[PDB]
Amino acid sequence: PSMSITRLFPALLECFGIVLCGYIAGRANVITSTQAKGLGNFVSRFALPALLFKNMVVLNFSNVDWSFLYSILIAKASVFFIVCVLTLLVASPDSRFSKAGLFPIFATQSNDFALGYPIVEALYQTTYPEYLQYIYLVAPISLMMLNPIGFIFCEIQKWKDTQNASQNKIKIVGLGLLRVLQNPIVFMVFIGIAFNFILDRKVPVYVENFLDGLGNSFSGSALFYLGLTMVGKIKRLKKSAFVVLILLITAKLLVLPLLCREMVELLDKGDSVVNHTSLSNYAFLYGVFPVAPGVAIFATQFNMEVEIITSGMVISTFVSAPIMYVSAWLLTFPTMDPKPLAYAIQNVSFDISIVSLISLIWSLAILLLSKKYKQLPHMLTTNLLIAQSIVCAGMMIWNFVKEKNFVGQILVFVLLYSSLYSTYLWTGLLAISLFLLKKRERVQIPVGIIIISGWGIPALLVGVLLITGKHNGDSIDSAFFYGKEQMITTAVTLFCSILIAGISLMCMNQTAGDQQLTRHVLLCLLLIIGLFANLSSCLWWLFNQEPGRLYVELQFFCAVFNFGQGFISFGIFGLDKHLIILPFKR
Ligand SMILES: CCCCCCCCCCCCCCCCCC(=O)O[C@H](COC(=O)CCCCCCCCCCCCCCC)COP(=O)(O)OCCN
Ligand SMILES: CC(C)CCC[C@@H](C)[C@H]1CC[C@H]2[C@@H]3CC=C4C[C@@H](O)CC[C@]4(C)[C@H]3CC[C@]12C
Ligand SMILES: CC(C)CCC[C@@H](C)[C@H]1CC[C@H]2[C@@H]3CC=C4C[C@@H](O)CC[C@]4(C)[C@H]3CC[C@]12C
Ligand SMILES: CC(C)CCC[C@@H](C)[C@H]1CC[C@H]2[C@@H]3CC=C4C[C@@H](O)CC[C@]4(C)[C@H]3CC[C@]12C
Ligand SMILES: CC(C)CCC[C@@H](C)[C@H]1CC[C@H]2[C@@H]3CC=C4C[C@@H](O)CC[C@]4(C)[C@H]3CC[C@]12C
Ligand SMILES: CC(C)CCC[C@@H](C)[C@H]1CC[C@H]2[C@@H]3CC=C4C[C@@H](O)CC[C@]4(C)[C@H]3CC[C@]12C
Ligand code: NA
Repeated sequence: PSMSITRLFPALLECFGIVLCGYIAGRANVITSTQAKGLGNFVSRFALPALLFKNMVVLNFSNVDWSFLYSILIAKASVFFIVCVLTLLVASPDSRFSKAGLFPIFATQSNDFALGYPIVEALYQTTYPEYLQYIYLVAPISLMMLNPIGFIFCEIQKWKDTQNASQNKIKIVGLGLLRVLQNPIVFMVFIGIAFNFILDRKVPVYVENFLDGLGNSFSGSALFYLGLTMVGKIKRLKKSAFVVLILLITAKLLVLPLLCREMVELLDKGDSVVNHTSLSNYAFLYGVFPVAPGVAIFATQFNMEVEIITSGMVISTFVSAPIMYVSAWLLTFPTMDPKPLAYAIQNVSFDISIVSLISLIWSLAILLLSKKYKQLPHMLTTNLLIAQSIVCAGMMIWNFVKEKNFVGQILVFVLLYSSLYSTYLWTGLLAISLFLLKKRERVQIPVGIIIISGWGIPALLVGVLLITGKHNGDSIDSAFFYGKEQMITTAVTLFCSILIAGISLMCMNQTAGDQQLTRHVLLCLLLIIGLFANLSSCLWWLFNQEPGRLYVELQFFCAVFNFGQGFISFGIFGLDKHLIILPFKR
């Protein structure tokens, strides 16, 4: 495999578990403000400098592959230059240099030590341990090369408020470099190389043990402090600020990873094709790291646009987790034999379901604690969320009995795909429900027969599939548990669902309690996109049975939607707890 992709998911939970635990502790006021700074300064003053000093003093510069460095640095520099120039050309002159300083830093600075290292470590503990030393020397070098340019830009903006015709050019440059030296990670690296020759790579045993204690305490503490500070940082920004965050996070998580792997392609000679492929994959994964929390600190120190910088830092942190997981799996696929590749899709489907079900259980708790499920549309959403819960629960059961006794397989397959067809069908039925409510008529909106049709019809389709279908116990994938008839049944279920959902949403436009039409319509539109992917996948297979082309990436994303849709309904209904039940639960 050369990546150890199976250990990625446990690492991501452990890393974002501490962040979530910190956020929960901060929200519940378990940790006071005075303890927050006590933990905050310890990480920045003791845990981090000890970690940085420990690695660089024993680092062997003789065996360092500097080719990977220049590829990452130029990729970072290219993103820095692109963002800086673009934000200079079309930003308002009053706050043009402040944006030109922090925004390129935002799109290039990454959380390599606190969060990047555990994912990099878990993937490359054994296959490529030399990849671990890169992250400790890529990050500080990047900070001393690009941040001075960004820091100088903020000094220009600061001195503009001071007026005085923007003089003291040497002072503006001087303060820019000075702030970089004052950064703990910059000078403690310089001390690391300093002691790398003075003390030599060998270090006293008692010193080494002391540095291990503080060093191993950084990642856990920094991640906990990360989520601790997230409390009350996301504000309802304007549309212009909302669009900018889309572009800035895209530059960090999409443009930067693509540039990092393309520069490695031509910088790195790659005598071994296998080693070249691993380096290119690692370069892609390094680019998709969240914005470092230290960028938000720079905004507060400079008193510039903290709100957009802090919100982007927090959002990019959570957004990167799906991107890190999905991208790392898709990079492995071109080097998978079709049979182990089948296990790869099942492995992704399994662990997406377990995180999705937790979101669905919370979403059901929010929706059923109140009397929302009494209401006409939210009753329809409740049925859809129950269907999604069984689909996620069915995949967990299916994973353990996919290669076991026949009687066990047939019960789980009925359980899994009767609910899966319901989620396809509930998308259309929910869209019909929105049409009736939007039409605003005296009609009684017969939810009684809707619920029967929502669950009964998928049961009939499964029953028809069983009496007319060919069993495959060898089939690892549940989509091919039956023959082409299952794809015909799946395509028919998807096909009819799209029209009834598509037409109903269209009729709402022609037509134009506490029912959220905008939230429900958004949910239906997002679900339909997943129906397009699944319908395309089924039609592609029927015309061409042979896989291997972009089908394999299409199959991966289809499996992501079928069991990840719960996350799509928790983003909408799970998150917005507000006070609809907060007094109720209190
Ligand atoms: C203010 C709103 C903030 C917007 C947030 C999003 C902004 C930028 C979006 C995402 C960054 C770009 C990367 C994701 C797009 C998909 C491409 C990608 O890199 O991920 C792929 C799919 O990964 C995913 O599953 C991504 C989806 C998961 C996260 C969703 C992204 C956007 C979510 C929006 C969040 C909104 C925040 C609300 C703010 C109030 C897999 O990568 P690959 O290119 O196939 O790798 C192999 C190439 N050799
Ligand atoms: C997404 C999957 C993995 C799990 C989702 C569950 C999350 C979103 C749930 C479960 C625990 C919840 C938290 C429990 C405790 C508190 C403290 C309270 O004073 C404010 C709400 C807050 C902060 C809740 C917010 C929502 C929460 C974080
Ligand atoms: C590479 C792609 C994906 C994105 C690149 C990022 C660049 C182009 C983005 C990210 C930050 C953005 C800037 C952020 C805020 C402002 C101020 C506003 O008054 C006008 C637009 C302006 C000036 C934006 C222009 C576009 C911008 C510079
Ligand atoms: C696809 C899976 C297996 C890989 C991603 C790992 C997990 C840890 C990811 C997937 C989606 C992520 C969630 C995305 C958004 C939020 C909202 C935020 O306010 C609380 C954390 C939370 C809930 C994230 C927690 C981490 C998360 C649950
Ligand atoms: C698991 C496979 C076999 C199919 C699922 C079984 C079906 C028949 C079950 C599971 C989900 C169930 C529904 C879940 C939610 C509701 C809404 C509630 O206000 C009345 C009961 C009702 C309408 C349930 C009726 C029975 C039901 C439709
Ligand atoms: C191959 C499968 C998906 C066949 C599709 C059957 C579904 C989409 C159809 C068949 C019968 C239809 C129902 C028949 C009549 C009504 C009454 C109307 O006032 C509300 C919608 C409702 C309740 C329809 C909803 C959609 C429905 C359930
Ligand atoms: Na940078």
